[PDB]
Amino acid sequence: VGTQTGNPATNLPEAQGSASKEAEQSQNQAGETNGSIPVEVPKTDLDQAAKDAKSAGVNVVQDADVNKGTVKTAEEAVQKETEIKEDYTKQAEDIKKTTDQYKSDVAAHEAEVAKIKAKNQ
Amino acid sequence: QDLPTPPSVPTVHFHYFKLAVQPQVNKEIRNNNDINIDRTLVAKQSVVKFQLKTADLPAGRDETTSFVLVDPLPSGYQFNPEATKAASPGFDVTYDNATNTVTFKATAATLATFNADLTKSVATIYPTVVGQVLNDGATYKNNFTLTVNDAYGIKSNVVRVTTPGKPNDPDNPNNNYIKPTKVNKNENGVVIDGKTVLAGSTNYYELTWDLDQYKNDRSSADTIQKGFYYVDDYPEEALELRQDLVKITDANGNEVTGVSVDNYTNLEAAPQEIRDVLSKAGIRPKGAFQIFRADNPREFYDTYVKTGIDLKIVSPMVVKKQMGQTGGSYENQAYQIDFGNGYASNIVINNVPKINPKKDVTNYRLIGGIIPANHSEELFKYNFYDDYDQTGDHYTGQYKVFAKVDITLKNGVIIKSGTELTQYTTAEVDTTKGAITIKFKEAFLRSVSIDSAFQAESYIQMKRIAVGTFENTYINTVNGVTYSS
Ligand SMILES: [Ca+2]
Ligand SMILES: [Ca+2]
Ligand SMILES: [Mg+2]
Ligand SMILES: [Mg+2]
Repeated sequence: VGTQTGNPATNLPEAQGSASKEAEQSQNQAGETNGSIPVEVPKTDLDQAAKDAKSAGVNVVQDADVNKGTVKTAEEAVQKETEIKEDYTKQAEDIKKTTDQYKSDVAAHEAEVAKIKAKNQ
Repeated sequence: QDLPTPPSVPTVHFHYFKLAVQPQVNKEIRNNNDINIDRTLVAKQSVVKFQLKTADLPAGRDETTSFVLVDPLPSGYQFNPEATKAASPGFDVTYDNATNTVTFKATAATLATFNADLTKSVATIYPTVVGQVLNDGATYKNNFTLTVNDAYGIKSNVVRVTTPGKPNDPDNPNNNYIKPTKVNKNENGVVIDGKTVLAGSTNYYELTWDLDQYKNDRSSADTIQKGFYYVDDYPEEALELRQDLVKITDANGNEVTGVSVDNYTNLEAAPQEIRDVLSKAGIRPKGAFQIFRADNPREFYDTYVKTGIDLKIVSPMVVKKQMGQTGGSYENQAYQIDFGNGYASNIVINNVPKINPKKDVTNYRLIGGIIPANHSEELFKYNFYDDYDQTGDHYTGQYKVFAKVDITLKNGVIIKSGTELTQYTTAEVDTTKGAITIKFKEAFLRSVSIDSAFQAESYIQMKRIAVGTFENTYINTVNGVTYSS
């Protein structure tokens, strides 16, 4: 009695055993992470604007994906998703502006050309 | 006229974004009443609960195809599969005995909840490991791994709780060993363990209820309700209780209330509650025993246990006269039973001298009994009683008394063996009855050191006034007990 822990217990006298290798490793690695959960924001408006641009004869270049990185909470992700939607919306508007200005310039040009052609006629 | 130049074809750029999320986890540790016990203290056998919690899954996520929690549990923590399953709806539970690891997998149902609206964040649910801690002085640490879609993994914070019985506990500065103590003392409070104890003397056994390590305990109500008892397994073959002299005081010197005392001839005579408590504590008293019981476990717990206030029980027990006739040793042992957990005290041993007066003829020579050295109590009575025929023998009125051993007094004075002691005695004579009692003066006897041996002999001068045989009877009284022959 008392040889296991220094407490002379008459029931449940055994000392706590060694930790498992699994628990030791897991605890030593507390807070560590691997991978992540990808999240998506719809791109359909931006895609349609680029498509419309191509259809109007505008030259369209797709740049590399911008990696916003990784955030630790759903609330940060919702914030960043909102920023992305707003960025897509601005990108789309800018493209659309350019496409409308091109269409107008081309219309104006052909009109002038028609005047000149009628003169040379 | 030349045509105008067409408008320059413009170029536009666009790009997409990538984004990802690492939801956090948090392992909580709670007692059976769902009280947070991280870095605190709970009793051996406490139910300890492990809640494996996960932060919200983010809007815009893909469907979740698996949601898995793996928990390598601590040694000495006994996993309860049925209570765990009951506490963990929405998860399938499995368990590896080899690695003491429980795995929770979200059911299809749970996943469907997570997948119902991918456009909004969703709260998770959590499993709860249920089990019991089984060891004294132990620290139980735990964390877990979450894996989502086999593509995201994270390990949680490490929680812990400790059981009483561990010194140098950085979480619990009052934690130390649970060590009930027993000591035997005489009436003046001198320790008399191992000493000779005369028949009729009192053992003022002192029992310590060691509660200091329980300070700031956070056990659940069911654990506390297992109660608080103290047992004295006394040697009933040698001793009789003086339960009326029991005193119970706390470490601040205050009298204790709410603790009742009973004694039982044996286990079978005891009520069922006591048999159950003793059985569960692994304690089987030998024959008769005394038990001290906290009448109100909650009040006792609040007053002395969670406060870490030791108790002292004085339980006096008298040596039976029969032990002076046989001699012999006796042993006393106690147990404290906290939250149903038993702990044994040290064992205290004493011995009783066989006092053997003798009668001789030279004058009847009445040889007194020997009080051995290293005895436990003051001498206050040492008488010679002689019942003579008087038919028979005729008392002259002359007697003498002598020391038969070297006698040491409390001031270091020694009375050498053979020294006449008659001056320290008186005598009552009944010539009609034919009886004489020679009594040592109490003040003299009490001046004798308790370390000293003591023995004296009387010479009683008899003139024979008849013929035939006259039986003579001599009885020697030492303190509270008579010894013949
Ligand atoms: Ca202690
Ligand atoms: Ca007993
Ligand atoms: Mg115990
Ligand atoms: Mg003893």
